[PDB]
Amino acid sequence: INKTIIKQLNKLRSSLSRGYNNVLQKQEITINIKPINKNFELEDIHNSLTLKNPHIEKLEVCENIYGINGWLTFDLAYINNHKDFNFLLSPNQPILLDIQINDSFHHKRTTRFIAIGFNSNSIDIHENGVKKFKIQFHDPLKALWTKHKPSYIALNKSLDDIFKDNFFFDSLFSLDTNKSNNLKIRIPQAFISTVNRNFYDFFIQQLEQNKCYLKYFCDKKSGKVSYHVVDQVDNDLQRNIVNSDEDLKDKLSPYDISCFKKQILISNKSNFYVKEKNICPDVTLNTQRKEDRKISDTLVKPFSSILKDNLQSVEYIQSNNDDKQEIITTGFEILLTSRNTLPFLDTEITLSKLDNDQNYLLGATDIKSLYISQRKLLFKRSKYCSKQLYENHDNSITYKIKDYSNLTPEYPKYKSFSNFYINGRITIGENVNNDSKKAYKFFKNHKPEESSIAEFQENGEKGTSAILNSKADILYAIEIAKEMLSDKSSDKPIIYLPLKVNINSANN
Amino acid sequence: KYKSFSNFYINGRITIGENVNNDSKKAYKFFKNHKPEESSIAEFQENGEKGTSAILNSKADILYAIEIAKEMLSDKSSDKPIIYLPLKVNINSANNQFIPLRNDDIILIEIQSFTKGEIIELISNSAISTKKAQQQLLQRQLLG
Amino acid sequence: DLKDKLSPYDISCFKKQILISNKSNFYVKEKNICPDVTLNTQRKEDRKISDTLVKPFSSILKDNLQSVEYIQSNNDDKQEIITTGFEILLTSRNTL
Amino acid sequence: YINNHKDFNFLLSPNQPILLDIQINDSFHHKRTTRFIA
Repeated sequence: INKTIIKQLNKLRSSLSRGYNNVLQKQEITINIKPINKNFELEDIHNSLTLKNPHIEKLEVCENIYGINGWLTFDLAYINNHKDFNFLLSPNQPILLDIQINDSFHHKRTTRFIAIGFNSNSIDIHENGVKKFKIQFHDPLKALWTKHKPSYIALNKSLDDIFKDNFFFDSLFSLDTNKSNNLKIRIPQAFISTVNRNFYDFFIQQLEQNKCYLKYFCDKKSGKVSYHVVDQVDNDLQRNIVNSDEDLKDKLSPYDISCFKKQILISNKSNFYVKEKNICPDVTLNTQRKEDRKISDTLVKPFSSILKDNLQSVEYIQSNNDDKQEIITTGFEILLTSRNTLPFLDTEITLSKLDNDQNYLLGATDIKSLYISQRKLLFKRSKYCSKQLYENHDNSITYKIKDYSNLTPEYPKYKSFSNFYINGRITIGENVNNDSKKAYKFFKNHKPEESSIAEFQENGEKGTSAILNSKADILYAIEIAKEMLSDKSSDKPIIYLPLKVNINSANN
Repeated sequence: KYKSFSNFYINGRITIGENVNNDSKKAYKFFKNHKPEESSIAEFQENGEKGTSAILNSKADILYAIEIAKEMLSDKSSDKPIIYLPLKVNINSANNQFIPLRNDDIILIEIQSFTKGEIIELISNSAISTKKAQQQLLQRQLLG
Repeated sequence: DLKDKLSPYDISCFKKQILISNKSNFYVKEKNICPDVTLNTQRKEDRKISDTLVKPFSSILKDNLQSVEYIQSNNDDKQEIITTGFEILLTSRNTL
Repeated sequence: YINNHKDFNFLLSPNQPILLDIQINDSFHHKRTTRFIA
């Protein structure tokens, strides 16, 4: 020559108890484990824990473009030895995890992982001479910066100097900030505040608003984690993200038919958006107040008589403009469950293209080249190999596909920070006189320069002696409690700040 | 189940009439009953207060007149946007002082609930200098 | 029959002998900060652990601010740095 | 199955409003009805 073929995958998946998988010649999974010391370097015990023909029950690996999260369950035996003592009987010990995978089919395909797990207040070991273990996964820059919460003030520092002066990890990996140059623009004042949140979540948030990219990457030969922060996707990424294996074909070969399970959609391009009319309720702005927001895209119809208003907080400050955003529409998402790592296709998350020659997907007839944006790896040790190795593996892989034309960065959930309070003086000069003991002086342009209350005073105000909207760009000088800086403070802490005139006042 | 809403901020003027005079440029006037009608600070003044010149509990049902940024209405606005609002007298004051809110000042207004507006801060002045603060040091009121 | 000391009749009554966390050797520094103009002492001081023989990390800080209101700023809410303990779960089929 | 315009434009796009008219008969010696519009 359809239940003869439809039930055939069931007894195939029932024979996954003991693994009966075509066309895998051999699949082994390796885990190295190292300790990480007091000062973030490496030690020895093959001089480690290393893994083989598995003790492992079940490991779970997902990938974003930036992160790796999941679980690990393996076995050891038995009590008692120093090789197993000091690692997993103490929390907060950082642990490198080096995972390599070969897949022999007439060729081999590799995937390699470097991840850090450590944790407070939770270690998990189950028993009944046989011991279980559990370990969570994080990519290295996350898990180290997760348990790190400082808050201080910086002056005249570009952003990449802030990250390179909080990063103390050189026997582990590096981060490469030499291509962005949005982050190398110097800001006159800087307010780090990990009040109730994570510095890693601070690290994403200001990286979010500049609208940059992150990429996680490992050398397969040999392991070096190296991030990248790029404003675009260029040739200078793809000089580095060429996959270091071969038989690297594209275009969805007809050997994929033997390896799928489910071909699942999430949303697609619509033709119906909701209007989003901006509103800035502001007496004394002599323009339109209602204007529309702007879509990135066209050929999409609006609805009728349904609005999404977008107000703004109107404080005493001279009201600025305009936080130019878009109206974020949908994309094109395909989940693909398959039983093996696919033959003849590049299942490595590059920021490249993958052509669409055919229509065996749900897909769309219009859409050209695509790319990959996730993985999942539920691995299960087979039931048979969990008997003799208990007396003396399965695979399931998904993928996230998006449109290459709809390429955008991806960011995880985090916390927007919370405010906090600071008390401070006002001074003007330093060697201040005595008949000039208590005067007042206003400063121009983030510099100690005598400004005026003139000169700003927009065209309804030239002039009586009356300020409307209590204008910004007039600065005070404020001494701080000095201990909110770095220890390398070759500075005098003076934060310039704008003015509420209406503190010691009336309107009179 | 649903969501109880959250507050938000609105900035607005004060006017009294429309074709306002020039010796009547900056005065103050209080309005009665959700209508443009000259009220008094008398007449409300419950029975412990008739009378010295002292308001306890800063009574409601005394209304200001406040122009809004006009674009917070429908497109069918055959109206002039003037939300009447109650009074904090204690803004430009002490317990000694009495400076009522004149016209043509710009004012923070929360909307604390459905049909509860209040007045918090002031965003304007009428007396500053325009010189470099090495030649003048002005400290003053203005009056009437 | 109130004995102690884990008699050898317990072997007939266990199912699983499960750990939760233990004493580490690695704590995170927690440097106190009171941002206060006109306190003429140190503003940064460390917090104090209850215990010793535990190594710190390096170049990782947990700041601990304080709300600074108009009040004469007091001191110091003398707390500790709460470490881990030693936890054993013991599933058994009878009262031991 | 794949592919036809009757199934194309409905369920391959979000934010398309969709009326759902559900009717139920229940024959027992009589019938009882319930009807839904959603």
